[PDB]
Amino acid sequence: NLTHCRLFEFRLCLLECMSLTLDHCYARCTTVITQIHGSDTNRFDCTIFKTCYYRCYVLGKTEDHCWKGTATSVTGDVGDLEFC
Amino acid sequence: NLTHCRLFEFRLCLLECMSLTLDHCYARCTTVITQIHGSDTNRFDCTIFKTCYYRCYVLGKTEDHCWKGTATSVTGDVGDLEFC
Repeated sequence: NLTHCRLFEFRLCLLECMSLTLDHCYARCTTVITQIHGSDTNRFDCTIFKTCYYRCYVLGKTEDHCWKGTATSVTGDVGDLEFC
Repeated sequence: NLTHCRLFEFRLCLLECMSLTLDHCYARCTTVITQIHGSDTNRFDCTIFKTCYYRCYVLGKTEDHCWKGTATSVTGDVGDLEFC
């Protein structure tokens, strides 16, 4: 499960950070979320989910649909990096 | 470039954490390094390199070769995850 990843939170932080036109929002939110909730949010399978969603966005430039597709399909296993 | 990523530090922390037989060293090391140096170590390209290196390691379980192979051929572009 990706419960402890606090992924919805990262999504809101990411959208809000970019509304401020801050650089490297992906880094800032990971740091912010780590400082509050720690290692649970940096598990490699959280990283896989975030990379599927964030790659989709830098390339697809939707966010709305990139979250739908990731949250419904990507579970965090190492294999997901090449169909997501 | 990937200098701000402090990747060799992460590589040493992971090796140290694993030699102690602790679980979730990728998370713990990402976390401690975050608490110490911050968002520059969590930029999306650092995550690309870390994923190529760590994926090569869970699948093949070599480490030194996965490190050398990733260090020489991965620069952090979003397109690197196709051939790590």
